[PDB]
Amino acid sequence: MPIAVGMIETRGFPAVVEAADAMVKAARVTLVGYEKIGSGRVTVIVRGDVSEVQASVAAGVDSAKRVNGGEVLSTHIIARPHENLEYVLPIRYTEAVEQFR
Amino acid sequence: PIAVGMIETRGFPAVVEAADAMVKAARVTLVGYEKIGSGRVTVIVRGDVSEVQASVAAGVDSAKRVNGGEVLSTHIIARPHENLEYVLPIRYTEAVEQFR
Amino acid sequence: PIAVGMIETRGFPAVVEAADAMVKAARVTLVGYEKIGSGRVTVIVRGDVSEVQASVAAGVDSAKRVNGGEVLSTHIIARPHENLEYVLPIRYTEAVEQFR
Amino acid sequence: MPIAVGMIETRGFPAVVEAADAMVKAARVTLVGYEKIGSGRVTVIVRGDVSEVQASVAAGVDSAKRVNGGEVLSTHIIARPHENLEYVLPIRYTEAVEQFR
Amino acid sequence: PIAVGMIETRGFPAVVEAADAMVKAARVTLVGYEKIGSGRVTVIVRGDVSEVQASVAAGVDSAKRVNGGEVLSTHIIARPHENLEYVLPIRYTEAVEQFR
Amino acid sequence: PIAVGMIETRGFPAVVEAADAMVKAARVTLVGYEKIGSGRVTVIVRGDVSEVQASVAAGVDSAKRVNGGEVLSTHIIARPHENLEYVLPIRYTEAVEQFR
Amino acid sequence: MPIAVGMIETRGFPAVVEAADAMVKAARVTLVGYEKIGSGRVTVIVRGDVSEVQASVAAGVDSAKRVNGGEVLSTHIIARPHENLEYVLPIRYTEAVEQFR
Amino acid sequence: PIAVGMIETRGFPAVVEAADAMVKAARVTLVGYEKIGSGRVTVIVRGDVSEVQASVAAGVDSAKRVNGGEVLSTHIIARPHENLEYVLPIRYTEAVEQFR
Amino acid sequence: PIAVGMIETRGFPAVVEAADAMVKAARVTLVGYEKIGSGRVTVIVRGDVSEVQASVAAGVDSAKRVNGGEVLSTHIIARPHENLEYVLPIRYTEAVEQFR
Amino acid sequence: MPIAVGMIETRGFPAVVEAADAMVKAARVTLVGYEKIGSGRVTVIVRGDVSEVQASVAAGVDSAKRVNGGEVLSTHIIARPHENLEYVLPIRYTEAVEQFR
Amino acid sequence: PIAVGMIETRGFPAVVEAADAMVKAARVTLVGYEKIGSGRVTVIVRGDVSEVQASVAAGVDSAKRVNGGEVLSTHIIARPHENLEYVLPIRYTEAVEQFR
Amino acid sequence: PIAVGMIETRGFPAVVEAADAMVKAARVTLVGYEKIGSGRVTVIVRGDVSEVQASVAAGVDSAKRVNGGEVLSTHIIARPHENLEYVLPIRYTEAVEQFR
Ligand SMILES: [Cl-]
Ligand SMILES: [Cl-]
Ligand SMILES: [Cl-]
Ligand SMILES: [Cl-]
Ligand SMILES: [Cl-]
Ligand SMILES: [Cl-]
Ligand SMILES: [Cl-]
Ligand SMILES: [Cl-]
Repeated sequence: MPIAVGMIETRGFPAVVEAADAMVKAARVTLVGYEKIGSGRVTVIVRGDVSEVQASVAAGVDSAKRVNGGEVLSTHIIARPHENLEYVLPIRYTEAVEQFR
Repeated sequence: PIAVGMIETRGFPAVVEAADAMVKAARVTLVGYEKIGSGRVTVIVRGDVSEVQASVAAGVDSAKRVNGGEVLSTHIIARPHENLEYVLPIRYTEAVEQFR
Repeated sequence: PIAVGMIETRGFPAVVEAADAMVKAARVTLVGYEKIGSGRVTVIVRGDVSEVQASVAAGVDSAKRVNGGEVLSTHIIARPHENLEYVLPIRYTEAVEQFR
Repeated sequence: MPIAVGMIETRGFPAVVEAADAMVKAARVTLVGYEKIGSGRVTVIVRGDVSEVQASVAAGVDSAKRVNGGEVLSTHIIARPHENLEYVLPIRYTEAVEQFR
Repeated sequence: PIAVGMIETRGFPAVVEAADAMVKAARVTLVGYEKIGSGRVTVIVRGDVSEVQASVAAGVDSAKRVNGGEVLSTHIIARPHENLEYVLPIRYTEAVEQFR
Repeated sequence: PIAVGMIETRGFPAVVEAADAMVKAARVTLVGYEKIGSGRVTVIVRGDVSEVQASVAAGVDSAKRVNGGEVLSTHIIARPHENLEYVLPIRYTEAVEQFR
Repeated sequence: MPIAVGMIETRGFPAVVEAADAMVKAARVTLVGYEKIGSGRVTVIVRGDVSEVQASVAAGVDSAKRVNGGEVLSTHIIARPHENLEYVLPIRYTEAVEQFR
Repeated sequence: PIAVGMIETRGFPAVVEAADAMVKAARVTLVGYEKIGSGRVTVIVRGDVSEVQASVAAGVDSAKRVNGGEVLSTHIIARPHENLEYVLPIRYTEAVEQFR
Repeated sequence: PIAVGMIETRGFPAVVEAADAMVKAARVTLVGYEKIGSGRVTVIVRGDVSEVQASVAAGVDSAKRVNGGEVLSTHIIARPHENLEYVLPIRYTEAVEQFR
Repeated sequence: MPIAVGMIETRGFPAVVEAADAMVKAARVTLVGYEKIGSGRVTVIVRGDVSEVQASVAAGVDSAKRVNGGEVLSTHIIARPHENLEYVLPIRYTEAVEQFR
Repeated sequence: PIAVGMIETRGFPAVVEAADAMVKAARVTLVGYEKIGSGRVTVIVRGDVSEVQASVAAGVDSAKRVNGGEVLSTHIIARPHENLEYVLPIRYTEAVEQFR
Repeated sequence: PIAVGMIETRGFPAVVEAADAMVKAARVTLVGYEKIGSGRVTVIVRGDVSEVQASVAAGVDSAKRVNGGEVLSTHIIARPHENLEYVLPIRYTEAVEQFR
């Protein structure tokens, strides 16, 4: 069975930490990633079963909006990401977080 | 349970004040400083939730009176999930273990 | 003749979708991910020119359908000059060479 | 005895260098730091007795404002900074400037 | 004397097309790629002043066929001072020596 | 007593012209090139105060003639405090010693 | 359940690669590590069930000794390594080899 | 007072055994691993002096029975001077704070 | 099934000759150069088992004729386990893909 | 008054740590440095008044010889080291150890 | 075709003298300096095979006027295989291109 | 004409003495400190050839008088070729340029 990727991007760092906490609390997913691209835009990346990933992104968005100064910019889930993406984009598991799989 | 508190400012002097005020107001440790572009910097403290509540409150109150810059966003997570510390820069460092 | 295709987005989730759509839509290899600041990110693919065309069209389409998605620029070069690969990040990496 | 911290943030590099120059010329403070948070915002940090830091920050803000294209964004002085700050924020002495103490 | 030619774009795909068009139009070597933020990216060529002149003209024209590209500034220096090679990223690299 | 001159531009081609104009206009050494985000880039020269004044004037003049050229700020310090050397990037490098 | 560690140290690189090859061919262990302490001494580290590690270390020492110029210096297996060791010594799984577990 | 204990071996497998045996024999934390050439590696533990005494003793006893290599040198400092930790690699790391 | 061949020498000139002798003698790609101290250096080739056997023989032969040349060890693995790629430096690099 | 440099070189690391502890305990000197040059040769470097440095090197040698497996290779004190040496050789103070001056 | 010439010494001063003597004797470029342990250091020149031959001979002779020097091995490859440039440190660097 | 002088020792305390003696005995600048493994370290000075001679003689003499001192090799090159400074660590650094 495949490993979905879910992503929440926020403007502001405290919002992105709450997004991540809410995601890993709401469903059986692993936080693998935190990406900065400039202009205040930060993305947290989780992996898991497609439906847990759905459950976690919904939770994260709800909670990140209730952060004081919290702004959500974009979200997306990919149920079955192409194998090529792991080797280029920072969406991959690390050994640090492998205990959470 | 070890809480995390965060104050994000516009500008560097405001964030240093946010940090100073946090650690003076309650028994919390300053563990981190994060830059995300657009002049946005966040200072991160850890400690018991009632102490983190007390310090974010003093940090905001003080950082807003800084000549220039602005408090942009703040948040307290009272019982953060294990997983967060292995990805996000909210973890203790050895340099600040002396302050627990 | 290895064509190059690029989709630039404002925002990261949308660039990751563009990448996924591009490699799913045709026989292209995703070789790159480039950040130039200001929320602007570009994913770069390599392959037969007709494949690159199909992939960049699918990628642009899917990326716009992302919640909060913004495509900023896109382009295909059918016959990139050899000098470009030693300066600009459009070259194959060893990690993705299994995907030719 | 307590070593205060003083900070002038400018939009633009030339003005931050002049702020730094005038700070160390105006009083007994060591320039310890130069901090880039991006988006054109640069901060210079001095350390010294609180009364000396106050005088130097005043000179720096005045001279920086007089730079061709000079722009001062924020300033702030902490008289008695908490010890914890130096191990996280770049407000600390470096060995290269210990000489100027 | 080796002239320097520069084209600064907003957006990455536009700078890659500018690069390609420069080296395809004239006997010039693309030596570098500089990011300075605000989405501003410059591609740098070296060669004869007349060849650099033709390459900059092709680059500026070709950049305007890119959807979402914009050329922000350009410049040629016919006889750059030697001091510049050592401070500014306008120098040949070994990776592109084969293109002289 | 070694002066320091700075021209800050918005855009890279224009900073490279400021640098060329400066070193050709008077007896100064270009020591540095500083990037601070938002397209803001500074070229830094060292020399005799009068040489540095001549060169900063020449530099501003020429940068303003770059297509898309923009000068944001300029300054000369005739006699910088020794402390500045060790914190700010205004120092000679070995690669440019050759040019004093 | 406990993941044993197995180590073969050789004098010479080609022999360490063959030790590694034969270890993972002889039993259900993951090669996790390659450690240079200098002076020609290189160690390869496998992880797995203690009975599998024993069989793989035996195969590796035999095949390495049969290398042209092969030289085995030391070997050792720890059945139940203390958890603290992985955070200091390079005996830990990496993400690139998690696949072979 | 926090003691430091050290066992130096010839060879890597012997040192890993030295480390394993130390942490199992008494309440000590493994903080470090040092390589100095000539096949010489040292494992460093911290803890109370009576616990460090107990663990260096078990570490030596076990590491010497390793097939190949040799225990080369050992030492316990019961109350090491502050200064040592800022120069020598005997200090706790954050990765091993969990083991105090 | 891609074999791996290794010649280890004592001395650098001799390892560079082993490498040349190997790539010229048969259809293999030189992928690596490994240093492990005490003057011990290995050159690593990849190819068909029979090509790699031809080339290792050629390499040893030639290295032994270098003035001061010394071959310390050699080995071929016809069908290396996939796990080895990810731990040991026997993998193709992008810079030598050109040569398969 | 000038800052002497004292040095103890040992074969083996536990000996070099004891050398350093004994030096800073015996006299008013600062440990600034630890240098590895290969072949098991490691040097600890202290700074202080010429006579405290003398007192500390004598203490360090005595103690390093009583280390189990302890071997001392070379020592030297320079009362008044040329200013050029700080900028090339690793004998200089660091900010970490400046609290001990 | 660019030949490669190597001289490996024990000791550093002997390798510096070998280097100097090579470039003074013949039309060759010193491109590199390789340390492999055991006090073994190799200096690498490139040029015409006949010029590399003369430089190696001068290097070996001049090395024997150095007190405490010893030449350990030497070798010339007249026509190195292209694959070698990309693995082994025998390639020109930009810093020495001016000496071709 | 900037001569180069080198003293190589087995052991570090002796190399530091050699350096100190060299710069005290004549008008030379200590520019380098080189490690090639195996306990071998070299200090490099630059200056007038007659100065370098005086300094290397004083350095060799003093280094031998160090408790446990061993000089391994020494050499002076009066007129080092220009190519050597871009490859070998014999060049002035900015940090020591105040000592010309
Ligand atoms: Cl913003
Ligand atoms: Cl704002
Ligand atoms: Cl944006
Ligand atoms: Cl701005
Ligand atoms: Cl050996
Ligand atoms: Cl032994
Ligand atoms: Cl030894
Ligand atoms: Cl030795």
